[PDB]
Amino acid sequence: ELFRSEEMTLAQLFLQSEAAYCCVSELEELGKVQFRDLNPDVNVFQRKFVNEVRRCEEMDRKLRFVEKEIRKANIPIMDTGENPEVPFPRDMIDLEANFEKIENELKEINTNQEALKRNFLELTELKFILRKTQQFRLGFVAGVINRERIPTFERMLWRVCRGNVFLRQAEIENPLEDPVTGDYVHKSVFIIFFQGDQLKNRVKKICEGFRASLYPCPETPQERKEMASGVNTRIDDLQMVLNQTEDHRQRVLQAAAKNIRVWFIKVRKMKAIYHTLNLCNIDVTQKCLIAEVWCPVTDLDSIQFALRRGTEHSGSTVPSILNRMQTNQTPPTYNKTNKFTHGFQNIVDAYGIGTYREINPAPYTVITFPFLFAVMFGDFGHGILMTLFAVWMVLRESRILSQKNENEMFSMVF
Amino acid sequence: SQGIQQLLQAEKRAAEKVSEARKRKNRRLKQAKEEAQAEIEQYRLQREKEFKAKE
Amino acid sequence: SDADVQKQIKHMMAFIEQEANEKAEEIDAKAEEEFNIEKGRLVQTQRLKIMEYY
Amino acid sequence: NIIAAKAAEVRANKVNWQSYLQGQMISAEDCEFIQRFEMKRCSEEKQEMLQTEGSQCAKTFINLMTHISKEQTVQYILTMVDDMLQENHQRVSIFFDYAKRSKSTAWPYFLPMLNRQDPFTVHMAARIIAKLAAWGKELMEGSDLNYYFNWIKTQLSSQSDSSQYVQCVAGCLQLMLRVNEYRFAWVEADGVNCIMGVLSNKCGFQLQYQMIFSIWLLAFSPQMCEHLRRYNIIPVLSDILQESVKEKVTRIILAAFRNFLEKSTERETRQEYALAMIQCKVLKQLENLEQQKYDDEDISEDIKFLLEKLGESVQDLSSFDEYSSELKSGRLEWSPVHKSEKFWRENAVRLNEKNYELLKILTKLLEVSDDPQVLAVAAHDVGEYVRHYPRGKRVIEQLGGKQLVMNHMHHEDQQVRYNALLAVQKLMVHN
Repeated sequence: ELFRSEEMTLAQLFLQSEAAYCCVSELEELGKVQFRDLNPDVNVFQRKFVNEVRRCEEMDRKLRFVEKEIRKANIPIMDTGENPEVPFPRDMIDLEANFEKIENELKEINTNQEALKRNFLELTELKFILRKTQQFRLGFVAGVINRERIPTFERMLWRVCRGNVFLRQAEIENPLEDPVTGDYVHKSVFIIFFQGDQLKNRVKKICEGFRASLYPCPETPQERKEMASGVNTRIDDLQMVLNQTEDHRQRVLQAAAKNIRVWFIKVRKMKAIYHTLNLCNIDVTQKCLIAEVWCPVTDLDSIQFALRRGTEHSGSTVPSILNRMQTNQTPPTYNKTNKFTHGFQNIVDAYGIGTYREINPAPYTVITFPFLFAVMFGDFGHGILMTLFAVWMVLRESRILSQKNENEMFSMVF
Repeated sequence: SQGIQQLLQAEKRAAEKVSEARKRKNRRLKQAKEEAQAEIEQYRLQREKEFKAKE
Repeated sequence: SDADVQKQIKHMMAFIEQEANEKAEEIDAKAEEEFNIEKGRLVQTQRLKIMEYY
Repeated sequence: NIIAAKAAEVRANKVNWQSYLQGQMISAEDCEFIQRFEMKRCSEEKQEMLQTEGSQCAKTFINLMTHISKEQTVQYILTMVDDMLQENHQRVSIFFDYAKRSKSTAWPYFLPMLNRQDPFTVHMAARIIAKLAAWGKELMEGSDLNYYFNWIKTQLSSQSDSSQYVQCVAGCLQLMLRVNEYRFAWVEADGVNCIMGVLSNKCGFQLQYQMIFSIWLLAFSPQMCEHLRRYNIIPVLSDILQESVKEKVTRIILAAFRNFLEKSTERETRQEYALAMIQCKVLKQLENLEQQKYDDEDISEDIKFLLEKLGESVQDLSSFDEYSSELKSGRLEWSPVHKSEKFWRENAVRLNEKNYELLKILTKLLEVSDDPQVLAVAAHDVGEYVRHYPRGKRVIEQLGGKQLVMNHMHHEDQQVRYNALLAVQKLMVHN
């Protein structure tokens, strides 16, 4: 009865190594046991399950990477169903291969999509550059720039060359996308004509100075037709691959947006299980795990059931039975609670925690704290408003429970 | 607890049995060169009897 | 009961001692094959010298 | 498990031998010898009795098992002979000497006891037979060997007391398979196929070890290593490495794998097993095992041995000559060479040899092949060729391979589409 802290038993168990994983998981689903740490020397390389935890740690990072890419694409995560722990057999390795498959597919497909999109946009610029240039020992260069740079660009050509350069700018029929920012900018083609290699270097240096995109071109309209056919071939090819590239990216992200909820639950459960298994120990000849726990006395049956369940879900017969201890330290203090009593327990616990079996202040607090607060705060109108808000929080509880945890003020009052 | 004490004693006896088995079986492997002589002398005697029959 | 714990202790003690016998048979069967090979090496080596002499 | 507990109950449940003498079921000498077995208790007293009276020792035990229909009595007599030989294996000579005196093999005295109704009695018969046969200089052969092996196969294939009796069957087989003659004789039995089935049906870890230990015994002989390829051992045992936590099961599988790669007659057969291990994820499973520490280092030594031998197989297969050979024979089947980064990084230029011969083969296979796997491999190779040798893009276009991968990116199989999509994406990376 909650007038005092509930009865707890220190217990020891001999845990069969194959069943151990399943046992810990049933105990974590039961949620009524606290593990005593037997390893003061525990550390990243001293934890008995180094690889298993490291795999979980990396698998979580793989999930974070994939999830962030899906969220950046605004694709809805399914967040649906309730999932058990992964089994004791290392199916987690095949899951890790699936995680790598998705990760590597996204990295490769993103890299390719970016490169292909850049090439497609560059060839799109080249289509316009050739079409304008086709209207025309001399030399020349040709390219494209954002229109807003043309005044400074043209004046610098007339300054670096001592008043001598032929230039024709020409506007593009539509704006074109920036490969980095996605900004559609009103770019314009330019062609610059000169004589000799000295002028070639000046016009090129100024084009580089304004970051103008230069391109090669044939010397005559007739050869420019053959180049334009090559460009048409390459840009059409780029479109065909971009279509399937984007389609594949969409399939991969879509499949992953279902898998992530499942995989997250699985990985987080695995990490917790293995972290708990790292609290057990193994002496110089030992085979069965030594472990020790605190459990409520009422639930020694519930943990012994959970231990048997772990075995019955495993390739072994050993029930991993526990004993009560006698060399007992003072157990951790517990009280069962519900939606009403939890808050009233927290405002006591926040100041202090009773000794084992001590009287609990909380049941007296459930009324006495509201009473003293109401004596301090007593006003009919505020009493109504506070009542209305608290009622709203209860009647919309199912909706409200889905809301952001980051609003700690709202989380406190809720 | 007496349970872990008794379990560790059985686990220690188990580790001793396999460690002693390794030493016994390693010593037995060294005997193979000495035991080989019993067959080697029979092959000598077989060839000797055949040789006398050929004479 | 503490008696059923003691039955589990007995079972675990017997189990690791049974595993010791199985490991000893593993060491044994391996070492017998090595013994048969090492005996065979010296037998065939001297048997060839015997065959050459006769 | 249960047979040892039942044997202890049977050692407590001693019979009145004098009643069998009074009922004329046994001789006075048989009754007097077996009564003295319960009084000669120390190792010296037992040894003096059995070594001085060996003909009567054999006669006593044989008569008391053979002439008595009362199952509990035959449980007790079989327990005492199993104990007598378990104390010292040299004692088998008593039954062989009696068999020689009686102008017989030893097997016909014990083999009738496999036909009893009580499961413990017939398994105790199997145990004494296994000791006698495995430790004896006389060999079980022909009809006797076939009958006992058929009994073993029958009982073993039946796969909790039932499974624990089958552990005793497996233990009897493990004792027998110590003898090379019995190993070769067992090769003709479908019991190896039965083991593959029982393992595939997820039996308990105790049986996994006891079965795989029997396979590990067979793996010591080069001839059996070549002949037993038919059973697909590695696929099953690799799943057992991923599924079963037990170090004993792990260790015996590592030892079996070591035995196949060490003992096979030919480098080609050693490589065939190593390739099957690489295909069956074994290298990656070994890497996860190698970083661990154990109370037995033979695990780590076998892991290092296997990782080295699989490493050699990977380096062998990573040769451009092997790649050329696989292409020349059309064997585009996900061989480890296709994903060896070292191979492409250091050798991709070689595909240009004899005026693009290997590239012509890849494009020809992408033109001609119906098999999605061959197409996907061929596409994968085009992609990796371009990835490690970008100069090749123009050659692949000249050979028409660009259009072929661009067709196959819309193939009905996602694996073809994926590999074709990677290939076509790399072809369009730069001019």
